[PDB]
Amino acid sequence: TLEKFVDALPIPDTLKPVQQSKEKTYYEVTMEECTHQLHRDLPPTRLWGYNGLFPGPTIEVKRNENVYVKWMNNLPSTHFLPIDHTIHHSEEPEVKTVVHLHGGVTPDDSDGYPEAWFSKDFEQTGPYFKREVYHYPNQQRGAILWYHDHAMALTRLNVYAGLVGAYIIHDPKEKRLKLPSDEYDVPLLITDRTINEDGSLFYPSAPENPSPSLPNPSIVPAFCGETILVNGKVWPYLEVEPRKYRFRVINASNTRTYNLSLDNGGDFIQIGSDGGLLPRSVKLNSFSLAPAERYDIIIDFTAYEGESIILANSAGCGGDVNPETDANIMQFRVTKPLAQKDESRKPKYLASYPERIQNIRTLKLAGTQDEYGRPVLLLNNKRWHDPVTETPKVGTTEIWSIINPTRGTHPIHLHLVSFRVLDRRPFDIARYQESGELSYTGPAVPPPPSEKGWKDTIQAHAGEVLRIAATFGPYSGRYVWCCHILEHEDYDMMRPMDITDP
Ligand SMILES: [Cu+2]
Ligand SMILES: [Cu+2]
Repeated sequence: TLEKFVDALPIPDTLKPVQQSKEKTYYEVTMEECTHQLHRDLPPTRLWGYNGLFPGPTIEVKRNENVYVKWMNNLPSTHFLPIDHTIHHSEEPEVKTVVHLHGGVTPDDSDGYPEAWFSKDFEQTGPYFKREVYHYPNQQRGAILWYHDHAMALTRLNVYAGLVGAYIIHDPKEKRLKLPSDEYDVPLLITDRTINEDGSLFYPSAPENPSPSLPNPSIVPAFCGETILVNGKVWPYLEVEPRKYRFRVINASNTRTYNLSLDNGGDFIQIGSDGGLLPRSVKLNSFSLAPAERYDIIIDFTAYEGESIILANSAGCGGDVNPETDANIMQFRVTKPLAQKDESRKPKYLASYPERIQNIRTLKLAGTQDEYGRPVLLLNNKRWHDPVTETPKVGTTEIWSIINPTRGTHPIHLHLVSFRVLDRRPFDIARYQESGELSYTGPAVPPPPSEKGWKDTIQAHAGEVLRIAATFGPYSGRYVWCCHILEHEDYDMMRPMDITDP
């Protein structure tokens, strides 16, 4: 149905501070119901948005800028998407919110803990709530971060509703690299959605072929949207100048993984991963992008003046990709006149490369089944509410060995830290399931170049052990690690992570 490439790509405006001095920058962001048209041929869609915008405003900060954001809830008391009351037990408000700055090196009470939620005007607050005004010291590498809702049992719904936005940390020490900047540095927040004829968002209230005993609504274990949006617009086009652009590619989708290419066979240059600039730039013809991953890339349109180039997708969601729909992301049109000379660069040398092993943690990804027969996905056999087990000591380095005996990939995220990827190694799934015994079926494989820098969300593929290494700090406190497939996260593939200080 919806005609591709008829609406221009929105570029969210950069948020202006309410107050700013040399010592402190203070922002206010209020979650509001709002209405926006997502495609030329759709009626406007009721959404929830940060400052009533979808996506939310892009926040731009400097490394070490002392930033505060008062994230406020001015949402209705009843949700518009289907709440499953059976997935969590503790009366509480139906609509609960909390903002997680994904990738932030953030004090624990500003990290957006799932039980630090709040209702409208903070009238009711969860048992881990401490503060209204979140503090982001930004003492971390320049990078693409993003912010999104993280409320207990509601994350998949609140994010789907529209509560996502970009947050960019600029390190002045990188300015000398002359990477494309300003108008030539564009975030691309990719979100798949299913939209009804009347313009309303569709989110399933049950899996296919439910029983009458099955809760209604019921959580589903995965969501694949019919349409692809970039920056809140269905299959948009972007007019570009014939020169180099930097794009901050963010997968803000609930479940869907992308595998991106350019339909002319042209290359990307990757310059950065979740945790900042790679040590060296990486020429790529394609890349996978699972939920919450970011690729910081340069696309050089210099030789392509007048051309239309599709950012294409080869990964299916619930089936093979459809050439007419989800195989398309957006269309670049190289038809904008040059505003000035391209004085940007695509340097090879970007940053220095990524220490004692304190602990090695072996962690399994697996599910159980509930009383209604639905899968409940768990991190190392535990529910969210079980006593904490992942308890690294502050200032120490650990290796985490993530065993995935399930049928699909899980994008695992650690809060607070970024980590290095050591290797992946295939193992005998049936043996592991039958006995707990890990028997490798092949040699360990080091990460691709794209994963030789710093990561915070990482694909743990089926039938493999993935090893990562992280140094836990600089802060101690109560954080989280989770699978970022939101349908998994909410039931119940998330755990507390305590970074302890003796
Ligand atoms: Cu996240
Ligand atoms: Cu998962």
